Amino acid sequence: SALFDDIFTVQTVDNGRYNKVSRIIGISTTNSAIKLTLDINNEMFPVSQDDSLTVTLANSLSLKSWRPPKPTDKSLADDYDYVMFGTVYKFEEGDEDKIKVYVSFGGLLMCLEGGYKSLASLKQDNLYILIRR
Amino acid sequence: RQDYIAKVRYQNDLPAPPCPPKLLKYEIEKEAPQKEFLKDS
Amino acid sequence: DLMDEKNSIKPDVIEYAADILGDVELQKELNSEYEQLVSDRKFLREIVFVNGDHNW
Amino acid sequence: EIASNERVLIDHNKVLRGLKPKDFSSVAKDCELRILKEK
Amino acid sequence: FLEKYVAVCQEENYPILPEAYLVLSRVYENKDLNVALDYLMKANDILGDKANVYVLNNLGIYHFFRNNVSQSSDFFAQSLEALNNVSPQNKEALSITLHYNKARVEEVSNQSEAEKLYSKLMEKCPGYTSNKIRYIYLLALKSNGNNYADVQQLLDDFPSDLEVRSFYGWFLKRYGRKNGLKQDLESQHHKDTLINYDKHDCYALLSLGNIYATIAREMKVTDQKQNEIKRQQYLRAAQFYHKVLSIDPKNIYAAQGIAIIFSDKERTGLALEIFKKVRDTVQDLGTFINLGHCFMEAKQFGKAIESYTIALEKFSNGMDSKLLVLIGRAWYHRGFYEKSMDAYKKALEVSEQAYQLSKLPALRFNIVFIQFQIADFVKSLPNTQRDLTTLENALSGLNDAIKSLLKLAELEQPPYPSEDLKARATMGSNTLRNQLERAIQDQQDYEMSIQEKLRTARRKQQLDE
Repeated sequence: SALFDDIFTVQTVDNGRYNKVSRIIGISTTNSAIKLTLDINNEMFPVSQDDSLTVTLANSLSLKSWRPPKPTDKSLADDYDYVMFGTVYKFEEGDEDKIKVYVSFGGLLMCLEGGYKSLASLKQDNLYILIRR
Repeated sequence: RQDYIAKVRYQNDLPAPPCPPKLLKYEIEKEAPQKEFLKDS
Repeated sequence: DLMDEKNSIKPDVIEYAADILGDVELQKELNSEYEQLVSDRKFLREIVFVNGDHNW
Repeated sequence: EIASNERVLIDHNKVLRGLKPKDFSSVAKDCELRILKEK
Repeated sequence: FLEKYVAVCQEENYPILPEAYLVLSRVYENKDLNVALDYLMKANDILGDKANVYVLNNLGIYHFFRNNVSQSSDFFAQSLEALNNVSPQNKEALSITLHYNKARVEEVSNQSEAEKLYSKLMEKCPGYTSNKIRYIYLLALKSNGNNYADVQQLLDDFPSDLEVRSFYGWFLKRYGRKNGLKQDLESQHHKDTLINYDKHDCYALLSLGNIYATIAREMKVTDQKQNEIKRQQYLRAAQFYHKVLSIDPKNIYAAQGIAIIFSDKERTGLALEIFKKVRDTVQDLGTFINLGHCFMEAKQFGKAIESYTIALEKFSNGMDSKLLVLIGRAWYHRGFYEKSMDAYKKALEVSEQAYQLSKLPALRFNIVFIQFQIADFVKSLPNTQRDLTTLENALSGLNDAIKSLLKLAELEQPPYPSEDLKARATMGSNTLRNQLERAIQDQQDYEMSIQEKLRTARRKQQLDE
């Protein structure tokens, strides 16, 4: 169901040019050398420095035209506070164990650095990212 | 079945009681001091 | 280079990497290709575009 | 007097909540529908 | 209303009453410890020299819950200093409370001073229960549960105390087999606690559920009736957990027991979801071990390896043999299902490290099994997918595995019957050993052909030049 799961601590939050978009940088608590650079919407999921975020990546929300979700149906997103959907536009099979995955959620960019074993399954066309706090 | 030897035992053991330090109630947490303070002129 | 192993095509990109090393006719073909490329480089660099501009 | 003045920050049932509580009401509902109501 | 009063006073430049701050901190105790601590700090700043013993004690407890050991210790020291100004009537009670808090801080820092202050307070006030509970608990930790008489006496002293009963039940669960007590004795104790004292106590309900689950798991399955009785015991445990959840839906241990029952019932998805939620909630060794077990049951061997590695590094610190055994099993599963030799190599190295840490017959058999599987897989591999070095290593491992199989067969109580060990060693030596040599010869021929081609090509190239 879920293709990746970890817990990140936010090191830096950069607002910069924009008002509704923040860059956050996090490193996994259980495993260093895993980095997460991400764009988020401030007004919907505001974050602060040194926060703890549960990040999950899935290829489907199950347990083509989009429709407003009926209140009766249940999906994987019911357990999280912030769900985005994007396309993977780069899978850098880099050095011995340095793998970078670039994902764009409609212009909001994410880069995930990590070892090959953790990010092997992330070679998909589209990914959901599910953030809980 | 002569294969790898491994034992599986789920760990759900309850921890010992913590007995943490107890908070001390304020003077205004008692009814009589509350009455004295509120009835001030 | 089909004789030196570490200067050859990577084995994970081609199915037939086993029966490539040590072949001499295929090396002749590759050498002809590389000589053609070197001739093209010389012709472009010494005659046509002397200043090295490569965006045309 | 000690018992009257004593106050405990967290309750016996709430000790598992601490500074960060989480809800398993959906888990309880699934358990009821799939263990107590299991066929 | 208190925030409005604070704002109005700030706008009017009037002295804000610290009592409003204390009330706000008391309210936020159950909502936000940070805001309560901030309001208490503001009240203390307003008071200045008017700081009281309760304010300092609550600040110290806040910093202790915040793990601010230095600040908590400083606040406790200030509280003890201010104790000299306490009215004589409440002086004894507040001194006992402050000494108990200082003993708790010592127990965090150094258990010896904690035990000393515990004895001091017990002589000062023998009637207090938490002091005696903590002192006996520290003694049991030091004595490895050799003071069962003290625990029984404490239980007799306060049969109605929920804390005393819970501590006694925890000690029973820890050392019942050591003390040889009745298996159901703790069950009867918790049943009496629930019926006659409090039927809404989650501690006794969880203990009873664990006991019932253990009884059901140990029960032999022979037919439908015995499986139904096991399911009924699991249903009793699940009803205990459901009552606990009705009391409090935020109980991690009830969900963990539910997941364990599902694992016994092969409901792997629900157990996996529960364990993931638990890990998101709390992080202990047991949660990681259960996650690894579920991943092994869910055939996600890589995630199981990661979970076991994190469990080993965070808590066990690479010392427990069982986690190494689990890592080796997961690596072997990965190598078998994915036909990966490096997984076999890592499993072999992990098993070797665990054996060198323990040197037990079980790990000897594990090493032998790993080496036999390695030899079989290497023989099954084609020439193009292997090399001479792997063949030689597999052959050496096969020889050592046969020798260790004979050694195990010569033991008193080997993990497997000695006849099976000898039969497996004979089967490996008779056929697999010769097939390994045939594979070695074929690999050598293949390398020789490669070198012949490589040496023949260059001569013809030089002739052409």
